Amino acid sequence: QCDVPPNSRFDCAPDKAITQEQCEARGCCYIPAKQGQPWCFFPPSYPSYKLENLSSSEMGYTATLTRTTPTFFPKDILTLRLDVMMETENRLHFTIKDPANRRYEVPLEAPSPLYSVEFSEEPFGVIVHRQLDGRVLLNTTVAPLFFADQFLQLSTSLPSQYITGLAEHLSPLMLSTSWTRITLWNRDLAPTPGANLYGSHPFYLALEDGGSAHGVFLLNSNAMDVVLQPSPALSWRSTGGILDVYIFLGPEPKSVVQQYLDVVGYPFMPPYWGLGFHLCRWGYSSTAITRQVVENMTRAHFPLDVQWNDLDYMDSRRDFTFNKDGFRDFPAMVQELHQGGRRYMMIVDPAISSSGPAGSYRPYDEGLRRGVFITNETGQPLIGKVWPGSTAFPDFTNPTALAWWEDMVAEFHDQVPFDGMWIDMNEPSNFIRGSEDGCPNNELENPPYVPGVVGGTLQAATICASSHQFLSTHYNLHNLYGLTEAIASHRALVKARGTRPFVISRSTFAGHGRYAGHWTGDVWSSWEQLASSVPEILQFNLLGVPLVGADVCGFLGNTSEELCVRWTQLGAFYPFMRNHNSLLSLPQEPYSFSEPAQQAMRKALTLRYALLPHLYTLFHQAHVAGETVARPLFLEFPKDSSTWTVDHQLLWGEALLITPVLQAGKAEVTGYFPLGTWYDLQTVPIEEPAIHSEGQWVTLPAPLDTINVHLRAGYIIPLQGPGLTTTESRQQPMALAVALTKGGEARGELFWDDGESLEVLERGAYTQVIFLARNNTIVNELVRVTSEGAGLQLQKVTVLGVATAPQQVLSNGVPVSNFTYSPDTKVLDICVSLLMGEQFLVSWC
Ligand SMILES: C[C@H]1O[C@H](O[C@H]2[C@H](O)[C@@H](O)[C@@H](O[C@H]3[C@H](O)[C@@H](O)[C@@H](O)O[C@@H]3CO)O[C@@H]2CO)[C@H](O)[C@@H](O)[C@@H]1N[C@H]1C=C(CO)[C@@H](O)[C@H](O)[C@H]1O
Ligand SMILES: *[C@@H]1O[C@H](CO)[C@@H](O[C@@H]2O[C@H](CO)[C@@H](O[C@@H]3O[C@H](CO)[C@@H](O)[C@H](O)[C@@H]3O)[C@H](O)[C@H]2NC(C)=O)[C@H](O)[C@H]1NC(C)=O
Ligand SMILES: *[C@@H]1O[C@H](CO)[C@@H](O[C@@H]2O[C@H](CO)[C@@H](O[C@@H]3O[C@H](CO)[C@@H](O)[C@H](O)[C@@H]3O)[C@H](O)[C@H]2NC(C)=O)[C@H](O)[C@H]1NC(C)=O
Ligand SMILES: *[C@@H]1O[C@H](CO[C@@H]2O[C@@H](C)[C@@H](O)[C@@H](O)[C@@H]2O)[C@@H](O[C@@H]2O[C@H](CO)[C@@H](O)[C@H](O)[C@H]2NC(C)=O)[C@H](O)[C@H]1NC(C)=O
Ligand SMILES: *[C@@H]1O[C@H](CO[C@@H]2O[C@@H](C)[C@@H](O)[C@@H](O)[C@@H]2O)[C@@H](O[C@@H]2O[C@H](CO)[C@@H](O)[C@H](O)[C@H]2NC(C)=O)[C@H](O)[C@H]1NC(C)=O
Ligand SMILES: *[C@@H]1O[C@H](CO)[C@@H](O[C@@H]2O[C@H](CO)[C@@H](O)[C@H](O)[C@H]2NC(C)=O)[C@H](O)[C@H]1NC(C)=O
Ligand SMILES: [Cl-]
Ligand SMILES: [Cl-]
Ligand SMILES: [Cl-]
Repeated sequence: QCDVPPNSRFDCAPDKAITQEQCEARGCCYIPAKQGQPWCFFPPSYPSYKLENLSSSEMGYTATLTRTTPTFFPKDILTLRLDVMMETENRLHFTIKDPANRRYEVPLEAPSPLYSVEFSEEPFGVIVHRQLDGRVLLNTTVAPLFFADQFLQLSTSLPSQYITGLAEHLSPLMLSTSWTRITLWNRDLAPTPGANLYGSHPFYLALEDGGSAHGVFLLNSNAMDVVLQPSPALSWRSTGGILDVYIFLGPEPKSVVQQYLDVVGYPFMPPYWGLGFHLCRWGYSSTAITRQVVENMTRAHFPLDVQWNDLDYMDSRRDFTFNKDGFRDFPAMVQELHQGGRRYMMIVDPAISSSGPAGSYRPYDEGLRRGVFITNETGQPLIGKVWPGSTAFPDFTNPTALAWWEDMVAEFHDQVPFDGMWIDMNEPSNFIRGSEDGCPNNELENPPYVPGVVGGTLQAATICASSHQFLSTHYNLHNLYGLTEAIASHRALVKARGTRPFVISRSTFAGHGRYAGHWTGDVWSSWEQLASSVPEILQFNLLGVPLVGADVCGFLGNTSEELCVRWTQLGAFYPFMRNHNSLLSLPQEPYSFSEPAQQAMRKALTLRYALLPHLYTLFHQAHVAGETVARPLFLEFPKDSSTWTVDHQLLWGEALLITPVLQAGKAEVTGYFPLGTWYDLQTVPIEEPAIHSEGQWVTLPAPLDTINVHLRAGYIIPLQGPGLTTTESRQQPMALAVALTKGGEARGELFWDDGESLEVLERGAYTQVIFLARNNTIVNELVRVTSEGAGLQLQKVTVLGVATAPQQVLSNGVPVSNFTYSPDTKVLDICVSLLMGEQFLVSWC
């Protein structure tokens, strides 16, 4: 009866240390491990729920679940309702609820399915098979179902040892199944392994032998532990709500991601300028110093689209104010930035100063009047500590607070026309535990199961769990705080400006990408953290938050010149690129380094800017099709199992492989190359030539001034001329990099719109062009042409993989004025005068 293999034992004492006698009293098995793995575990016969009265409807299945014997947790809900909805051929959805009481739910908006579902009667379980190969994807029969008021546990076998997701944590892309506990409870803590961080995404993608995959999303916003076992298997442990589970069938990993984003929302489309270089630090104390940054960057030929300010601008570190010493002419500074073709961003915190005299600080006075703040047991606002001192916290689930936030934003924008919002401390972060007045002693503050959060209490670094919000207690809504503020800030920026919003958030939840982007927080200026940013940037793209990046050159401590060169090189490939720096630290602006470092840094930014039309096109695909912008090799080559554990290289879209140096003092790097031809992007003119891979590791030369970037054969990349801003670069002539397959084939595309407007796709206010190389010709296909795509000038076409030197080169039937061929690199470089919107034909022989 207790003969269960070590790796398949499920913890029967997740709540406390237990003795043999007690464990056996719980009706469990006690077998110490030989060397983590639970000593107290469930026998196959342990009491669970029983499936009764299973019935079928047009929507799917319905049943009753009954538990006869109570568990060791208080408040078992002995009678449950099961609902299974077969929503599409790719998406299966099931819920387990208490049919007698509404419980907290998260607010969110051959012809056969790829899955099949079956049920185990006793103990109850849900089994999900991939139809095509009969593989078992989900099997909840492996462990008992727990459904207590403050404890939900649902377990499943996993199809392999390869699983990714469950943000936000500092870890390899592929998670460890060796008795790993992964805690989701938003928390202000500098990124360090094994710790719950700023965001929580209860979703995972599981790979299957052969390259197929599936995803599971548990729509639950409560504090939770996700436990992984080497069998392999997984256990969801939540402290509240209900079980609301979606299964996505793929079969391709990209389709799994797309299918999940169908439920939580496709990434919002950023403004083009948002994809340029952002520069910030805590410590730009005055508008004179802030203007110097732009001056010094500009002087040194370093592009910069957006200048930022941290707390410096505010009056005594309060939102929606600016001080009259260093920032007396803040409005004029921001107006000047605009005149020059640049944008402006600044930090906003959620917490509002509550200690000023009545009537002296409108945001608080108005907020108090309209009841926008989270309240305590006695109904008064909860007061904690953040930068300005005593603070009240807005409740972004309260419609009136949404309206107040819109007003405060609009009013401040009337004074200083900022172009977006950097929203920080929105876990929400608290400098003291719970509140100035502590927290009461109840079941929400002291629950029967506390997940493995840093600090051992839900109140740590945040507000009281039993505090009141409009939709529910903070206990249920905490993981949504950041998200709700992001939603509120999204709408606020739309009303204030009338163009696409640009919101960068620290705290996030699943579905965050529909409204905002993210940066990874207070990472150290270390090689370790530079390396760790690659898996985390990829993780967030898999979770539908493509607009993500880490502070370039690091936030904490002092960076080194070498590290900042390497970080800027890799950083230029973060979909969101910002260099940010702490108050105490040494300057790390591109212009504050030696000339060789500056050159290396200038080259990185130049290449990013040249690549912007492609990057933007990738974001379009993310916005319209649930694609990822930055992706791991396995998403693109799932059937090559050697890619599965690669997370220190990244792809932009399908065709651009970036292989960064991530360690000090290296002049080479070893990267995995999937089967195919990979052309070195350094052969393309910007204002070994080819790696032929069977699917193998390749050692590449990579001196300090170099980052390896390769372009996949069979792909065409749109590029554009240089500029210190996107306002400037968007007016330049464009180019194509054409990477030919051995058979002389290639495909690519360009999306172009005004770059700022709302409802572009809905109104059809965009131009979409496809490029095709075939049989020594290059043509375009006009999928859509509008006024926005007008005047787009194509002046250069670079063809890679041209074996023999051509005797003639024609553009629309006429020999081109001049071209060059290099027999050493196989590169054909052609000068033309064409329009992306006009049908053209270029040929050679
Ligand atoms: C700026 C940053 O300050 C706060 O975090 C700091 C902690 O309060 C300090 O105690 C210290 O944390 C150390 C840990 O205690 C230690 O155990 C180890 O982990 O090393 C840590 C690093 O020294 O330093 C922390 C960072 O300086 C605050 O909690 C955090 O949220 C603040 N960061 C945000 C605030 C601003 C200012 O508006 C922005 O500049 C940042 O981008 C934000 O992320
Ligand atoms: C879903 O998970 C459950 C639990 O892991 C699996 O059911 C279990 O299957 C095992 C092995 O197939 C069963 O053990 C065997 O029982 C038979 C029947 O008496 C016996 O002839 C063998 O000697 C062996 O002991 C076990 O009874 C069964 N347990 C339960 C609770 O059902 C099931 O296989 C999984 N489903 C799928 C599709 O993988
Ligand atoms: C709910 O939140 C409110 C704040 O909105 C809390 O009110 C606070 O209550 C404490 C004492 O219960 C007050 O402390 C007192 O301060 C005065 C001086 O101002 C001092 O003379 C007293 O001896 C005492 O230290 C505190 O001032 C007050 N906060 C504010 C902003 O007025 C209330 O306690 C919270 N309720 C619960 C149950 O936590
Ligand atoms: C499982 O269902 C049976 C039958 O339920 C009835 O038929 C259903 C389709 C629906 O119309 C229900 O409203 C009906 O009650 C349950 O057995 C019945 O229990 C009721 C209430 O105690 C009792 O009045 C009847 O005599 C029973 N009828 C029969 C045929 O046995 C049973 O209780 C359900 N089990 C669970 C665990 O919910
Ligand atoms: C980050 O560096 C600052 C400054 O470092 C000093 O100045 C540099 C130009 C360089 O020459 C360094 O070697 C210097 O130490 C550090 O702040 C200094 O801290 C030291 C010792 O703790 C103190 O005696 C100095 O007065 C400080 N100088 C200034 C200008 O503030 C800071 O501690 C470093 N941080 C880390 C995490 O290493
Ligand atoms: C912008 O660049 C200027 C020019 O290098 C910097 O000005 C120098 O600052 C140092 C302090 O480290 C002084 O010792 C020099 O006298 C300054 N030179 C001049 C010509 O002013 C300035 O600090 C830079 N500003 C920023 C914000 O990076
Ligand atoms: Cl013992
Ligand atoms: Cl509720
Ligand atoms: Cl290998």
